[PDB]
Amino acid sequence: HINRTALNCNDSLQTGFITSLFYAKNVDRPCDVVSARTVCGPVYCFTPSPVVVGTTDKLGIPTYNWGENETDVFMLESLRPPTGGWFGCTWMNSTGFTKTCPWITPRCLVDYPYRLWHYPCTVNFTLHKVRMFVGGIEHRFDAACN
Amino acid sequence: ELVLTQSPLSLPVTLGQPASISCRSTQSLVYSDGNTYLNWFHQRAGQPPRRLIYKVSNRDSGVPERFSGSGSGTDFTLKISRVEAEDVGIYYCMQGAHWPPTFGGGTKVEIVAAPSVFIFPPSDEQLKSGTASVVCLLNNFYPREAKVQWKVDNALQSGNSQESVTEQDSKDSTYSLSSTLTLSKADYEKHKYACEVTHQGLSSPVTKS
Amino acid sequence: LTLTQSPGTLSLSPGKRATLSCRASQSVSYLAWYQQKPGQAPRLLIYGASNRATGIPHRFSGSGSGTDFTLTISRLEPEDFAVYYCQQYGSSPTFGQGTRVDIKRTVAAPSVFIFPPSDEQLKSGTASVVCLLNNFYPREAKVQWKVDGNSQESVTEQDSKDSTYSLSSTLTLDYEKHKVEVTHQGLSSP
Amino acid sequence: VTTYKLVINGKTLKGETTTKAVDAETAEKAFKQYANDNGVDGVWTYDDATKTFTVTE
Amino acid sequence: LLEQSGAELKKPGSSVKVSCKPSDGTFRAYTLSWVRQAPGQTLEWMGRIMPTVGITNYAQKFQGRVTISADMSTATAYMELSSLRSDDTAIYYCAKGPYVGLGEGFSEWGQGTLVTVSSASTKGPSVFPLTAALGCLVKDYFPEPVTVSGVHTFPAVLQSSGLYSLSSVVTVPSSSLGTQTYICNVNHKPSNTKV
Amino acid sequence: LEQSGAEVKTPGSSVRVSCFNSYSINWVRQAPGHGLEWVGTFIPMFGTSKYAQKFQGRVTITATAYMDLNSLRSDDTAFYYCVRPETPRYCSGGFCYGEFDNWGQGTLVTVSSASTKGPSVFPLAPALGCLVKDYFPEPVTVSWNSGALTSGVHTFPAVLQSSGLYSLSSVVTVPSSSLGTQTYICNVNHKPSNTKVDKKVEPK
Ligand SMILES: *[C@@H]1O[C@H](CO)[C@@H](O[C@@H]2O[C@H](CO)[C@@H](O)[C@H](O)[C@H]2NC(C)=O)[C@H](O)[C@H]1NC(C)=O
Ligand SMILES: *[C@@H]1O[C@H](CO)[C@@H](O)[C@H](O)[C@H]1NC(C)=O
Ligand SMILES: *[C@@H]1O[C@H](CO)[C@@H](O)[C@H](O)[C@H]1NC(C)=O
Repeated sequence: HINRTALNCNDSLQTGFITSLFYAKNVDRPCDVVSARTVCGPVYCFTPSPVVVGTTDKLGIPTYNWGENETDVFMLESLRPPTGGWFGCTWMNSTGFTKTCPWITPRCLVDYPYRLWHYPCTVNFTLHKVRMFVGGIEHRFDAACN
Repeated sequence: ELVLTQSPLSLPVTLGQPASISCRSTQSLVYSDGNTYLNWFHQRAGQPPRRLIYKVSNRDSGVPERFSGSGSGTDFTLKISRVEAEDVGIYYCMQGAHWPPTFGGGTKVEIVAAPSVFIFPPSDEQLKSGTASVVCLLNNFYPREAKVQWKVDNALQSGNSQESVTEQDSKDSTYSLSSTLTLSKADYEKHKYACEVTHQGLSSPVTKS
Repeated sequence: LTLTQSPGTLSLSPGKRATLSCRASQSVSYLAWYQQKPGQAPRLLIYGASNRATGIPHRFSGSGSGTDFTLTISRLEPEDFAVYYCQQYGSSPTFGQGTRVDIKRTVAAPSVFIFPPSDEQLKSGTASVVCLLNNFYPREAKVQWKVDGNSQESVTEQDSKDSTYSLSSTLTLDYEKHKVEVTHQGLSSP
Repeated sequence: VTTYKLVINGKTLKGETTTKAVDAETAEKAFKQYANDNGVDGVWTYDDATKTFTVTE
Repeated sequence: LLEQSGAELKKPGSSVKVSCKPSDGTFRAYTLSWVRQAPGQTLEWMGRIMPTVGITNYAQKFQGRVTISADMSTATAYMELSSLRSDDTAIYYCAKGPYVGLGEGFSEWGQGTLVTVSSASTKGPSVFPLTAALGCLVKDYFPEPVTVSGVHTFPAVLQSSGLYSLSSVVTVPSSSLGTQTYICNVNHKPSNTKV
Repeated sequence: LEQSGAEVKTPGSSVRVSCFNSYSINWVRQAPGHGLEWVGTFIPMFGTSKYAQKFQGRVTITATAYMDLNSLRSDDTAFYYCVRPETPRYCSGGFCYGEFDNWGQGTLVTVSSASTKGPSVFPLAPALGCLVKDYFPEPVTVSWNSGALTSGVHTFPAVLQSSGLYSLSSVVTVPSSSLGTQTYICNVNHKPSNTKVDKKVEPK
């Protein structure tokens, strides 16, 4: 399962951001198909619930090579829900920058295991249980607000 | 509040006459990024449905050009120009611009012939058991209006004569009917059988024995 | 892939500058430098050829790229006399040989002190003849002792009292009779 | 098994050593082998109290 | 194109699992929806699953008693329908929707799986045989369906004892009556008897 | 770091040695009198493990840390340090590679066929000395005249002979006139065999 995680990180800037991929160290555009050659770490999409999206090929068959080969990409295409898959996705590109294609309210943010990694300036955020109705169906997930 | 209504519910058109099916909604299907998500489907008898239109005006591959879609917002229309004997069954309209995806009520589309009457005696394997059943058959006839009469020793019979009609065949636009008379073993031996058949294409009641 | 460190032994007095070289047999910048005091575990000094590890004194500095890399110490301190290794972690982890740094001292000629086996040893069926080098400097010494593939060496560390070495070459053993050469800098004649 | 001691009273080599074996007869060959490899060929006694041998040249 | 599980008879209260296997043997970028059709009712959409990511979206009607699972390396999606009742007797289809979402419909459809909920016991079919024409009749079977192979297959008809019965004939020329031989191939999945 | 103590084993057997932020478990060995050899590397977060070529099919790194070495050889006799680095420099599927930061205290492994054996002491007749030979295993403490004489004492590091038995030399520099005036007795002590020897050296 975890073999579908893109691992192409490169700490050229000597910042040490790959540490957050392992442990919670003190940190202190339309959705299209992206190549796994640039992605570093898990790719999360928010439906609004947080979901990980693994590496696939150009057709959609699952690949388990950690995003090594140039053929491995990420299937990031969805309409706006309920009919669509997700509203957007976030991930870290291989040199340590956060990319987007989680913000419910300008004050809150959908919490997920790597929320502090993608958004470092969200540490001093209390947690709130949020019920959200997207087309009649409810979603009980945790959000990180002020 | 969102309800899909198809009209007309039954559309009879003779072979070669343009037809139109309307599927009106109560809410606008324009969605967020445009592209009104209205899709038309066609389900034959014994086969699952298959999509012919996936966005009102867009035609699916493997579908004859004789199909077209029109309308915007609430009103919608699936118009056929050259109706063939292939276009038979029920037509649906599904929506995917509002959760959950719902389908339309359905529109059954249907389009002179003479029947060839047959009759089969019950087998000895059935007479050896508890009861027996004689079968009357009309093969390939149009229209569906038909009448059968079971005469055991020239006397009419009822209460045990059940019939069955097949789907309008997409090959030649014909029907088929099978009658069945179930009687006990003793009630079958007490007589020495003919099913009377009437039709429009015929000139007189044809009967086999 | 193989790393080549030069020079082997580096004689330097406290306060002087040390410069090491890590020659790579192929292109790499992913190189690390480690020191290992005798008896202790290695300590990381420099990662990425340039960046200095946390808590490492400013004297330890490194540079280089490609095949040639250089470790430089500004001013040597008494706690800096140890063996130094360079390691490549860019592909398959491979280390270099030793680059020993010792306390410099005026040269001292070694001593012969040839030792024959004893009678208690001949009863066991084996024979061992020993050659003892005593209080010499520098460390560089190769033995072709002669006086007669099956020998070994053993050298002590630099003494804290006089900063001199000592070597003891022993031969395993084929014996004739009862009676009857070093290569060192200290003495002109071998 | 028992812990057998050994006392060496040679003219040049002196000391002690122990070993582990089943009996004093099986542990006797290991002592004669040890004393002979060091060059001590002497007279052997046996103390049955502390299970200890003694060799004197 | 997509395979599907066979027909089943489940007593009220139990659960039923229906498999759906794409012909490729592997999963691709598409949503695999589940649609059912009650007898004499319009198509009803139950749930959606993306086998690549594992997202499930159930309808509010079936929320709490339906479970659409997936099993990769096997390329077979399942549908756990618990707390069965009388109105759940229907044909169940698995449909392939686009990966981007729904709205654009379903490109491919499964063959269909007729699940029958009843408290009566399963009874196998009793078979009796019958230009010109040759017929082959099926009688006293429960539950539906029965597959028989210009050929005409007749729809079943309910009897008084609760059993079903259907017929199937075919018109053949009278020149090869004694030369050729005809055997009707009939299988009843709930009884699992090929005659 | 914290590691296991030194253990002596036989060829062909198996050893399991034991071993704060950390992203990988790196094992590095050092043969006595040699450079540094890199054994395998394991990552618990991902479950992957990359091993060396010569240690390909006989080493495993389970998850505290452990290192299993099967089918031992006489070459595996070395110190075994485990490294748990802190920050990784780059990942390239499915490993993350970086420098070696936090090293262990050390675990010495000795692989020999011979069992425990007492040392043989031979004199070095004149400087003089005592030759401690054919003993197993480490260590051995050599002292001269009950620790009286310490000036000029040279105790060379223990050498491992081809016969799996260690050998050690202990010499000392003394005046040439004290041959017939002073006594020299080298105290030898080998606790792995409860051996406490006092051998006297005599000139010629
Ligand atoms: C990761 O993202 C950063 C920022 O989006 C990329 O840096 C940009 O690279 C492009 C093309 O080289 C430049 O035009 C921009 O000016 C760069 N932006 C900044 C802020 O430096 C970086 O290249 C990405 N990493 C990879 C491997 O593609
Ligand atoms: C990381 O980037 C630097 C410069 O951007 C490059 O020299 C280095 O080779 C890269 N690392 C890898 C593993 O490609
Ligand atoms: C969060 O709190 C830390 C102190 O723990 C502070 O340094 C930092 O500035 C705070 N973040 C923001 C965005 O103010």
